[PDB]
Amino acid sequence: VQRKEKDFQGMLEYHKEDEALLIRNLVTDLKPQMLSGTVPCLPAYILYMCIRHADYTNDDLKVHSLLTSTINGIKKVLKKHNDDFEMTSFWLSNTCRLLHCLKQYSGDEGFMTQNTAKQNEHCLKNFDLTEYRQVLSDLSIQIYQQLIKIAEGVLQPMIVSAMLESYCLEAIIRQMNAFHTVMCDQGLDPEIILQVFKQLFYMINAVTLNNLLLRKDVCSWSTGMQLRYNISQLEEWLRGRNLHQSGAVQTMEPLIQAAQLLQLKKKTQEDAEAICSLCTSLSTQQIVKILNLYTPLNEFEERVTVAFIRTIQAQLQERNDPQQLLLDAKHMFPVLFPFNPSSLTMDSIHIPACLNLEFLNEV
Repeated sequence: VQRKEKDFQGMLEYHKEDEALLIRNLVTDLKPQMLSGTVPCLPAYILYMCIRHADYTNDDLKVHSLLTSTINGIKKVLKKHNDDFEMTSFWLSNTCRLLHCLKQYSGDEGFMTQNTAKQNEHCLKNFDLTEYRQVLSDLSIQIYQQLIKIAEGVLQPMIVSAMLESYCLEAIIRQMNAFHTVMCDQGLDPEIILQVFKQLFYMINAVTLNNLLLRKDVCSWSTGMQLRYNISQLEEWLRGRNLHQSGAVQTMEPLIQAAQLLQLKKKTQEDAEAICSLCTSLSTQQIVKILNLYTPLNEFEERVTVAFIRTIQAQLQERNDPQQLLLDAKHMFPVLFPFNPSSLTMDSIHIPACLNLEFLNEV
């Protein structure tokens, strides 16, 4: 019959027999490479547009099957690419954006407060997808855990030589810059980006301090001076990238204090008092260890005396502190990925033919 002049509603329709193909071409076989320079998180937007048509047509089987198959496809891709930072970051970003869409367009007033009138026209009408959002939320946490695992594994061999000693600092920074560039390009939430680097800089803090707590060959005034300089370059890199609100600098306070301790005078009651008031982020045990390990680099200086160490120990009596000497390098900070509604209108999503998704027609 005769058709009206109909404009795009921002929905994408497909036949149920083509779902396996959709999941194949949009998830299973998708390479992040191909998607530059499209809109970032294009798969999340296409996926929501499909879910929205399923809801529009009151098709709860299509809704259930699509979501379930998407979640399974993503887990399959990530198990296959379990050492791939880019691929892992790519699906974190899209899993998050898909979850944001399902919240922002849930139809629940508590999520629709930054929504424009037209955006509200794009809300789901039939289905409450609360259980699927919970699954997507659990999934984003698991993908983030893989991302940290990958990034820490890459950084691990670089740390000791970059901070104390083979790798240079510039190599560490180049790696950090690589990680950051990928996450930005893929549209990962800046709040998640902040939490990633907080985590990685804690690992630098822990691994480097553990080396100072066990090895006399690095506990010298010279190392402390060089270490403090290296940490300052990291801080400058962080500020230059607008990552200084991440909490990353704070995670390095123990190491910073260790580097300064190595440079402080270590002879008098006054010297002892200075060390105690400065080293508020080092336990009594850690401070005493570094003082014991401390080795002058020429015969013109002596080692810290037993008397001095006992003076330190008496000044720190009021402290309980933990117990173990070393820091857990694998400590993971709890995270929160907040709801991040976008000002984007689904009404304007164009789909490249390299995705091979022409069978999806526009409603």
